[PDB]
Amino acid sequence: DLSIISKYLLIASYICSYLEPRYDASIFSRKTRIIQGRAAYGRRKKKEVNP
Amino acid sequence: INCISLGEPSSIFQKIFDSFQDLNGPTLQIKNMQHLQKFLEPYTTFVVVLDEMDRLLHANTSETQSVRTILELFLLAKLPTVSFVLIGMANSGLLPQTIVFQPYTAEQMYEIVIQKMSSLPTIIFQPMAIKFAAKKCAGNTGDLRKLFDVLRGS
Amino acid sequence: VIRKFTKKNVARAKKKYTPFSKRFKSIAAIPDLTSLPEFYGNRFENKLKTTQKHQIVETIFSKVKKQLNSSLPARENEFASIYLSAYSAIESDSATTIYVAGTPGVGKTLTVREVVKELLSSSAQREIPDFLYVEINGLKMVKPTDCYETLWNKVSGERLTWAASMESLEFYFKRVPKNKKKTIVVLLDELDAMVTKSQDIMYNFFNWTTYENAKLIVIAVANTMDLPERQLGNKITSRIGFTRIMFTGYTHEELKNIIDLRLKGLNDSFFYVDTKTGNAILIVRKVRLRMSADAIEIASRKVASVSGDARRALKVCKRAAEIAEKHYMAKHGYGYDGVQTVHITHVMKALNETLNSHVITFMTRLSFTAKLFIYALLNLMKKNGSQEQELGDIVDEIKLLIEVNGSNKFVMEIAKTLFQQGSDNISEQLRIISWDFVLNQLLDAGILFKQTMKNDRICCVKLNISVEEAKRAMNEDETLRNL
Amino acid sequence: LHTLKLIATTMNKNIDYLSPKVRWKVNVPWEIIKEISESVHFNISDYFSDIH
Amino acid sequence: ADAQRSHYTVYPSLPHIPFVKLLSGKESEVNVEKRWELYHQLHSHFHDQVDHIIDNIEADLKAEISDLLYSRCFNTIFLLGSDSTTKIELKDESSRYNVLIELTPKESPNVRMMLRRSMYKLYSAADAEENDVSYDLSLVENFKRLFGKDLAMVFNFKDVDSINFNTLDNFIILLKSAFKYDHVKISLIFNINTNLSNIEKNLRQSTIRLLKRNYHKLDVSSNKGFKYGNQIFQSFLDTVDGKLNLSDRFVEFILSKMANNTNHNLQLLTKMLDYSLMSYFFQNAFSVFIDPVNVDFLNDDYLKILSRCPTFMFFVEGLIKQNRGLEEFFVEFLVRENPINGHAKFVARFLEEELNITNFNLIELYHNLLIGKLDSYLDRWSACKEYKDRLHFEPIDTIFQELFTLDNRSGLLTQSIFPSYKSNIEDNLLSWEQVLPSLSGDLDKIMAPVLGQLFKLYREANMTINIYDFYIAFRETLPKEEILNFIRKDPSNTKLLELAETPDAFDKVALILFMQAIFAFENMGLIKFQSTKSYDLVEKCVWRGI
DNA sequence: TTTGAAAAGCAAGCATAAAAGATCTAAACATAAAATCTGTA
DNA sequence: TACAGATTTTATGTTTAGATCTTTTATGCTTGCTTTTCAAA
Ligand SMILES: Nc1ncnc2c1ncn2[C@@H]1O[C@H](COP(=O)(O)OP(=O)(O)OP(=O)(O)O)[C@@H](O)[C@H]1O
Ligand SMILES: [Mg+2]
Repeated sequence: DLSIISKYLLIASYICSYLEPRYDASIFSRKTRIIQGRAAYGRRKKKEVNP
Repeated sequence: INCISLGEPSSIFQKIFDSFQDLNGPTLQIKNMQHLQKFLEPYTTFVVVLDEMDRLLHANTSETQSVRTILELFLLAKLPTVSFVLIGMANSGLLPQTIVFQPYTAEQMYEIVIQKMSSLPTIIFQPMAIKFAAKKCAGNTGDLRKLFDVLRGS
Repeated sequence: VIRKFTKKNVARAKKKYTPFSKRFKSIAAIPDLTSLPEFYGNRFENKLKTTQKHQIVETIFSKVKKQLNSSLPARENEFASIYLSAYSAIESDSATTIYVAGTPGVGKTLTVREVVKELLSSSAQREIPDFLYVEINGLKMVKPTDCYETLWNKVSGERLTWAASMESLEFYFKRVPKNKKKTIVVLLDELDAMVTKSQDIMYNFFNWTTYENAKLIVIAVANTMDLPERQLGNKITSRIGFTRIMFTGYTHEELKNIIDLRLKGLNDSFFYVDTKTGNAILIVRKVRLRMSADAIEIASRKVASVSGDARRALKVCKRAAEIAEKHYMAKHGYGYDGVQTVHITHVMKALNETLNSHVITFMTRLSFTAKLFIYALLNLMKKNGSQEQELGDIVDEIKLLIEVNGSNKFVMEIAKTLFQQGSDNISEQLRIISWDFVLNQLLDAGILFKQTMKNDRICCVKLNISVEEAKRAMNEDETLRNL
Repeated sequence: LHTLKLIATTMNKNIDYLSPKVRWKVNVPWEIIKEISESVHFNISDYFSDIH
Repeated sequence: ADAQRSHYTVYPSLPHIPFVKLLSGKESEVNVEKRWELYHQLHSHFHDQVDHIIDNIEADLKAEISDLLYSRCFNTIFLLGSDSTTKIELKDESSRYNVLIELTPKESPNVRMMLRRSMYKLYSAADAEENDVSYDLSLVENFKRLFGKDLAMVFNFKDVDSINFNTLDNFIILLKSAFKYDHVKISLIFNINTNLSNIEKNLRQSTIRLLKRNYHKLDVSSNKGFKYGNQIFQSFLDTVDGKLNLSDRFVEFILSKMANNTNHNLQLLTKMLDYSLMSYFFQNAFSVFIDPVNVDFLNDDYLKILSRCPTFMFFVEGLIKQNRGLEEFFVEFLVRENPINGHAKFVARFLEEELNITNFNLIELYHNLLIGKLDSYLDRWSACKEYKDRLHFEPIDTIFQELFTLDNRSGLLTQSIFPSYKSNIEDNLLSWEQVLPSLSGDLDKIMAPVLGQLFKLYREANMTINIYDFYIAFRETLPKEEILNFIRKDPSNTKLLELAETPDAFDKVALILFMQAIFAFENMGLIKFQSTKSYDLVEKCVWRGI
């Protein structure tokens, strides 16, 4: 019977625990750049073991 | 009053009361600041000399509770409607006045020795021996007890 | 009421709480304490007594052993200094501290007790005023504050708790005038044992000697000359003083004189020995007893090299006499109910058993499994040099040593015993037979150290003994040195 | 969420919540967060499909 | 000084209602007094009903717990969604003694303390009803010898989602040993706040198999089936019926806030209802006309304010398309019932009793009746198809009904009860001219407050900031000559003039103003120093709008 | 439509922060026998 | 003065809150190398 904010906070905490923070801009960034800027390239190689 | 020769540092107020009240009268039971402050209010000057005031700190606890008794005594020797004058001697806007006692020099030690043995009929030391003992015992941070044991051992 | 816990074995003494400062109304109300029937010392012995139904046979060496027991030829300058300081401070009614330090058994307590005995003899001749002698041993106290309970009980005869006793002693030493007092001589033996964290006891005992009305002599016996500099504060070091008396360990000539003084009347003397029983009488055969001057000299030189400790020299001579008496009683068959000499051989055998090490001959008499464990442990220390080896690595290396020297005769006879206990119905085992037994045996012997870990494989094990004596014990074995 | 121990911290007792040194971690297994994400129609398995 | 103490008590020397004068201060004080008295009648008539509802909540919870509790294994009850604030009382039945043992995670650091506290509670209760003992399970063994009665222990584990589950598992396995004593029966109550599946995976499988032999689930959240919040909302409807009306924005805000709280949204609902009533009786000068006795106290200010009503605006615009009379019109047209509350109560009692539709929330029903979509709310059940024409209602947009309304448009409810705290701090830091008025006059216009300038340079910098470079960037915006003119404008202070005479004065002033603001930012939590003994770089901890 | 090149990502190495917990002590909480105060008889 | 009762003193046990120090493991910076998308030809 958890709240919607509590559920989305748990989902975001699971993502923050099990995803490296260097790549977050390559998943979540969606804004229009008035200023010239290069988004993240994203991860190159897959992991071998499920984190 | 010597603070080390008490049982607990919290009883010193009571000790001051057992140093002042007449034995024929009612002996009250005293805990803290307030009962001593109420007792000295109808009075006459009270001189207390407290030797070793630093061992009034609690060696345990922390900075908040080790300086409980000393701050309480400094506040109780500073407020009006009492006549409580407090002298404390430890070893090396209401803060106390400070005189630092200085370590004795060779000439001071010499003068102390001849003043002490001036009660004697003769002096069985050569004065050069006392001067040499004083200059070796003084140095830096000297104690007159060391000079006394050097002369006694001589 | 229902308690949260119970204290059902509380044993509380009958000790009062009121200190001596409330015993009289004023300072002038204090009477002369010397003319009081409880001050200054004004039942269990018979329970250890019985009736003797036999006649103990004392052989000729029994008097030598009795005279060599611990129950002043080499301490003249120390005696004179302590006695002169105490005599001067007693006769002039002053308070002082005398400091004495030294290694064990160098005659500290004996010299101080002799000084006190001579001062009591001089006070019995009305040459110095009377004093009370109190002996406080800090190792004989249960709690360190009990010295406060002891000294005050020796002074007043009362029994107070320790804080009230401390206030009572403070008031007594500071406020009671000298005309109503007696001098007190206090021996503070084992002074390091009364050192606590707050050091209040040390400060109080050495600060009472600085009071003008105290009439207190504190003789503090210590173990090191630098105890106030190492463990005490500047305040207590200032009060103890600069003059300190060092008791040096005895040279071999003074140990020689001590042993000759214990045997002045026995050595080179004749005894009437009854050959029926063995009982000897000091002036039936006339037998002369002799202990060699070379034997006493070599024991004294050895002891003076080690410590200069008179207890050790007396014990070495007593052990030599015991060895000779055991051989004599064995060869004559006497029981307990022309020249008898205790020789340098007995002295050397007494000196050798204290210097012999049992660790090597303990390890050479172990089973093959324990020796195999130690050998594999030394092999792992040779392989990686870590000095701590995991037990699983020891298991694997024992298994490797079994399967590598498999063509050896003893190993190919031992393998079935080691892994199946000689039985076909027993499966091949991951540990050898008696693995836990020899591991725990080496841990109880102190040969091994084991960390507190719950995983048996990664738990580390260390040699506690020296490595080369373990290697010597391993090369003593026939099987292990060939593989 | 910290009270229920669904999230946790490096320190367990006498916690300085406002300390920058204190860091936070999730304290639920993957099946619990899977059922939670299925209760709100969030595609959490799409976030881990491309990384291993 | 009192500013340097940890705490101090002040008994201040002294030499009648918190309501102020409305109508630009031309309201009378007697209208203020009856505003206060009308607010207190409405508040009391609401909270008596709320108190009765809360007592009913605990009463039926006690009844359901006792029914599930008394009608060689544990009797296990899982109270799902429980805040562990229910007072469980056991029966008084002869020849057997019933003990309630309450255990908290603070009272449970290990199994030994759990058993010792439970056995102390057992012995204390058994001694209190009608020789010391050891506080272990043998007292359970020897209970019939020591007290002559059989034993029923009920263990109430408060806040199970905070306890160490290894300790709780070992304590349950320890309590399993009492099953062989023939006079002992044990009930366990677990107050679960997350889910049963979470506590399933935190326990051993043999412990689960032991608990599975006799167990029941009892779900009591704050809004289990919406039945208890509907009573609070209906009592609020009855206390303002014919007197005030609810906007759809206010009901929408209420539903949104109750969606964001799980365990304590009943008290939250009462909190926003009372704060809205407070805001009306503090704001509206027309609330005295809530009482129909006070209508003769009209003034020109009242008629001037009530003329600016959009519903009255549309009414008079329709009249022109097609004071005394205005006074009589205002008197006559506030009498009517506004039957939305009676129709909502009728629909609620029709759905609850007749159709046995019980999983409905009255608040969204009232929202749909407010926006005219009661059919669009009712057609989600497929059971009132034959009664859609029966329960049809359309609201009547009466005129000057917004002078008596509870409506959320200013964001006063958002600012007071659920503020955007961090966003308000960042907005006040970044845009300080919405804080400080725009009235040493030359410096106050040409140079910003130091905290705001520091936040402006903070926002446009990287994650890691070199504070020397940061201090140079702060120094380039400050005016030098105006600062030196401002620092010399105090001729009584000569040390200020002496420091202003030095050629390195502006760098020192900039460093002082920079260091004060840097420590303010560190205390607020914005910046974090990297190392303890370096103090050369900072990390931003805070970004605006996130 | 290319270009190319500067930003982004990988990876070994290494100093260093920090998590975990072993060990310990202060403080709150708790009990208790002997002594000492206290109000009456 | 004697005395029963209440309180204090001295003395120790029980439990929780927190500090310090060590050891092992995460992590952040350095530096060199490879891939990649974005602002001009
Ligand atoms: N000069 C001596 N003459 C004869 N016997 C001596 C002499 N010195 C020591 N002893 C013997 O050795 C024993 C140990 O001496 P004592 O008790 O004085 O030693 P100590 O220095 O106090 O040692 P510890 O520090 O171990 O207490 C004495 O009881 C005595 O039997
Ligand atoms: Mg001795």
